[PDB]
Amino acid sequence: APSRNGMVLKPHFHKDWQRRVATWFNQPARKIRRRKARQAKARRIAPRPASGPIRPIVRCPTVRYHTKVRAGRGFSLEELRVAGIHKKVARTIGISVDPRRRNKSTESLQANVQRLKEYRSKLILFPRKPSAPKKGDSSAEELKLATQLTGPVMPVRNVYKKEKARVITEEEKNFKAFASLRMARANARLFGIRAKRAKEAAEQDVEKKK
Amino acid sequence: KVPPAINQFTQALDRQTATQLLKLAHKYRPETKQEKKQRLLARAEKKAAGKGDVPTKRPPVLRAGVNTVTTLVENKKAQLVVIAHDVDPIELVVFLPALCRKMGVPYCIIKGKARLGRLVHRKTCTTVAFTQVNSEDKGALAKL
Amino acid sequence: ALRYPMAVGLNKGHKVTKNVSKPRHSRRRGRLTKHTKFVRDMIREVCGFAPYERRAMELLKVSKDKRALKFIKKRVGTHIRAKRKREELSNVLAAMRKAAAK
Amino acid sequence: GAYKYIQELWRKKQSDVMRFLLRVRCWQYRQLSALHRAPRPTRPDKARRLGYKAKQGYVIYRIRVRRGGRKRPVPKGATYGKPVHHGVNQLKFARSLQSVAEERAGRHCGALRVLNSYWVGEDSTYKFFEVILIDPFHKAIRRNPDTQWITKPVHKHREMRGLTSAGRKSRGLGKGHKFHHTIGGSRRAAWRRRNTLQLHRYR
RNA sequence: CGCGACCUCAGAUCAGACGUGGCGACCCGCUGAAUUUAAGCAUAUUAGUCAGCGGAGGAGAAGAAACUAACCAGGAUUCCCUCAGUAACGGCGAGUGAACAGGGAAGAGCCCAGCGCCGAAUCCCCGCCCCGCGGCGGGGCGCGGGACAUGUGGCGUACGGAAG
RNA sequence: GGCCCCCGGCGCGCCGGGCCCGGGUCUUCCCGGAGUCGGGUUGCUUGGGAAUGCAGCCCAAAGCGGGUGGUAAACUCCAUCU
Ligand SMILES: [Mg+2]
Ligand SMILES: [Mg+2]
Ligand SMILES: [Mg+2]
Ligand SMILES: [Mg+2]
Ligand SMILES: [Mg+2]
Ligand SMILES: [Mg+2]
Ligand SMILES: [Mg+2]
Ligand SMILES: [Mg+2]
Ligand SMILES: [Mg+2]
Ligand SMILES: [Mg+2]
Ligand SMILES: [Mg+2]
Ligand SMILES: [Mg+2]
Ligand SMILES: [Mg+2]
Ligand SMILES: [Mg+2]
Repeated sequence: APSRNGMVLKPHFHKDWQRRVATWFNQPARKIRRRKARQAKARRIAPRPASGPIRPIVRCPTVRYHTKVRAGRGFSLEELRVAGIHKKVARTIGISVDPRRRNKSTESLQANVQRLKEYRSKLILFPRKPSAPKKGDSSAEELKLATQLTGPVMPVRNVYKKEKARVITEEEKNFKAFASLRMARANARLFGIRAKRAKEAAEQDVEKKK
Repeated sequence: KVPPAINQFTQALDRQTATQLLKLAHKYRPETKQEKKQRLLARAEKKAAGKGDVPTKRPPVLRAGVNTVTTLVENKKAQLVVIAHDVDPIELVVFLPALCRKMGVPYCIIKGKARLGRLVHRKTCTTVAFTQVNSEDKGALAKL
Repeated sequence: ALRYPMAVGLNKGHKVTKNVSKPRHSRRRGRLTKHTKFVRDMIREVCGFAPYERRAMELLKVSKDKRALKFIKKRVGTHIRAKRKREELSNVLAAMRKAAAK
Repeated sequence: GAYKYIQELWRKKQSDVMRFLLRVRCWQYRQLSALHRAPRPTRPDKARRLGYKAKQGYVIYRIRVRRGGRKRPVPKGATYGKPVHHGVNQLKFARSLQSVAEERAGRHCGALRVLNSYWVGEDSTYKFFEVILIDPFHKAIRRNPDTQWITKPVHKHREMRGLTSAGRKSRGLGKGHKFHHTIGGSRRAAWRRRNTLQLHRYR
């Protein structure tokens, strides 16, 4: 029964909830098991980066997040094609590929090829047979320069282009920001109906004289 | 009422014509496993000493199988197509008379898929196709 | 300035240079090839037409095109699919008309 | 290229040639037993499209199932309860008849593995399906990679766990907004996740 | 008026294999209530839950888009946090109720059929010899059987592929 | 910390055999899963609301096609997947 002022509450406890209760007493144990697996995996791929393949620079989809940029699943085939990397060799040298990702614009395309060229320059390649160095690398830059990399490879970072203060011109002062937004909304709203009314008026115009 | 696409396989070759056709077709049977081994060993012996590659004019042979024959008909490479009359799943060959007529290659229907199988050393063959033929049998093939 | 990029309007959106490229090969799906067209024409003259397709051709022969479309849409199910089917059935009627003319 | 023609031919089930063949075959299958081994696939193109290969270890079983809905099996139609559950007729089984035919083939041949099945004909009272089975212990199957997966213990009785193509269609699986019921692998997997109270150590 | 080929069937204590039954906490496929709440009660709720049937494994299921989106776009599955007790459903009453984006754990991709080309290139079984035994394989031989053109294998699969 | 016994996976030289050409450019060709999709109706299911999914029955495809684009429908453009 309600009692004086209060919030109308709707608990979702009508469905025998006590049979399905997930306690978290194994959370500290789960963290230990995950840490041990991470350390074992890092030891297994001894000089390769512990986090794994390099990931591409990727902008977040919706209008809430498109100002941010993050790491994607893998590099697109268009990026690899212009970076000059075979799509089947890339996964061998630690480059994640995403065959189903497209490149709508060129800026995101060129942003990711500089990422691939930077990674390819920083990559130390070991020969398959250490006694027979065919085309991988010199022994000098892999004797001591080889070191397992901790953290994401070339972590994706949001950058801001700082603008220096400038003198406001008269054109900027006379710009009507609210009026432009109100008119732009109206123009998009009435664009279809304005064309139809012009079309109907054109039909009456081409036969008005008879 | 049997539709003509299925009823057409009741019109088979007469016994006399089917005898001349199979007697000619006996001259172009695919080589067996044993005589392929003998031919391959001879090529190995000849390549060792001393002729070399020696293609030696891969002879004309009877092409068999509905998928093989269909492509030959579509490419107008078959000179004569022989279709068995008793293919039990009768969908493998119902298009072949119409396809052969469209592509201009002469086709006949013969009694027995088992007789076609003996041509190719197997139990059963839907169709066999005549590609190019030896010169001494060009007169015989033309009459057929 | 005179005009600025806007989040609203007919030309809304952040301005990027569009990367033009060949379409993906999956987008090619559904295109009719010369060989597949040849096969389907072979099967059509081997098989014939479905009984509802023959009935719709009788309606098109007497030029009851609206009734033909009502019948096809009732059979096939949708307006878009019926319009495509009616054009094809009209095409085969016109094809056999000019075949019988000569 | 004959398989292309047979495929287009079977897409014309209402033609005179296909109507004749389907009627005669449906009569012949009606004369046989409900479960019956076929010497060869009736539709070789459809069989190999579904995974069948003409080699030792692949067998074909023709199954006949009864058509229609699922009558509630209660005595005298009395489903004692609220009127929303009074339904006896016009009820429908959750799994398709093709899935039922696969289950019946697999149960009889418990030593084989159901691969797929396809439609070969139907009557007013019967539907006929041909089920592809694999003998997992034949050496042709067992010595071949790309076929060794069916030989694993986890792949036994796929048709009874809804893992074949026909049985999968009733589970509501898929990607996107139409298939939110089965996020997590199944309806039960989604329901357990959505109905479990996560009581963290630090709340 | 018999003898053969094939097809479709049958028998065998035929040679060699395989399935059955148990457990069932977790998992998969079905079937599936009513108590209860609604201060009555019939839709609703309980609940796709209990009970019932089948099937597995050390995990299972899912899974590499006939996806999300509408952005300057993301990019298989599964799990956690959040979205969110929200959009929505509901005698719009009682009640019920997700998803996308975002941040993480983990991260891995592939194969056929089909279209084609390659002298069926392919596979199983049985005898003989040698190397081995430890889960029965390797090599060679057999004018040794069988499967298979009603289609085996190699190339190749939507990220295109093949041939010059 | 020591000693003893057993078992398993890591590099080198050798062993028995397999193991067969990769990329770029141009040209010429080739490209797809049907009683299935989809539609009507019925029953169940879903938050899915002029119908989310599943199933029975009837109808029953196409190939510049098909599916999706959370309000039924016609026309039109676009996006996205196959
Ligand atoms: Mg009730
Ligand atoms: Mg025995
Ligand atoms: Mg059991
Ligand atoms: Mg009450
Ligand atoms: Mg009370
Ligand atoms: Mg239970
Ligand atoms: Mg699994
Ligand atoms: Mg799976
Ligand atoms: Mg794919
Ligand atoms: Mg809140
Ligand atoms: Mg509920
Ligand atoms: Mg991580
Ligand atoms: Mg092949
Ligand atoms: Mg709308």
